[PDB]
Amino acid sequence: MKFYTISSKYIEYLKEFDDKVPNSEDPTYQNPKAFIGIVLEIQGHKYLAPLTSPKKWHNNVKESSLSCFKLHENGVPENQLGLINLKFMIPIIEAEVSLLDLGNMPNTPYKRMLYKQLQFIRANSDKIASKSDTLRNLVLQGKMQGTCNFSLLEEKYRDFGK
RNA sequence: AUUCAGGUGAUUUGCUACCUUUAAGUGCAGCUAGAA
Repeated sequence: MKFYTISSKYIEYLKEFDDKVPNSEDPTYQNPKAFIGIVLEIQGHKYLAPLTSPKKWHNNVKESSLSCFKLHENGVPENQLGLINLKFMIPIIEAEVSLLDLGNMPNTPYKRMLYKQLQFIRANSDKIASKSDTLRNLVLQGKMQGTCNFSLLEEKYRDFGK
């Protein structure tokens, strides 16, 4: 798994079908909204899932929740690092997506945080792929709401631009 | 941005574990000190 960004035009396109697809453009954003890399690959679809910085309501989400994978520094549980917002993962196409360039990124606190996350994610990368698969299944069966319409997105995301 | 999926313990507060391939109750607190 790796960090990605997603072209604004592609986010805009999907937003047309499901208004829950994560926002890309925002003036509060210091860095681009970062997505986490191939969280689930099934039936030809590859999903990326948006990372999100900590909010107040995060304390209430259970570790067992299918909607989020809470992130923290390896072996320092009190160093919370936001969460992978699985409920808003989206299918992608290689063309409209590009890896963060960690190689050439100047050393900033942000880059340092990126690496604390990368390690925790890599370490728990089976759990994360397993939550995703289950979350998708429940949504497709109608048992869960509040998420991206996977069934719909999976039907339209390959058209673009026609 | 998008402000908590449902379920598993002859019992179960909180968190955690577990299971959603129709399967699943572990751990630490909590309360407890009962009698074959």
